[PDB]
Amino acid sequence: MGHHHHHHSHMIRSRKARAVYPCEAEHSSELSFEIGAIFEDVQTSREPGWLEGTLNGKRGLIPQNYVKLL
Repeated sequence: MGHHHHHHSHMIRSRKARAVYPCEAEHSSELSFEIGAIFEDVQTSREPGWLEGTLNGKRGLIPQNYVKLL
């Protein structure tokens, strides 16, 4: 194991995002989080300007503006 799957030539699926703004969400589907929170497999949602990615073992609505793809 001496190779990283996360290359610059490949960013479709398997994405990471670091929350740069906190999302204190009110609905179950929406992920609540603070600054620093990393998300696994961040992809585009069907909701406009929202993303779906895994946080603490749960996927849901993440504000795209509140996160920055690593």
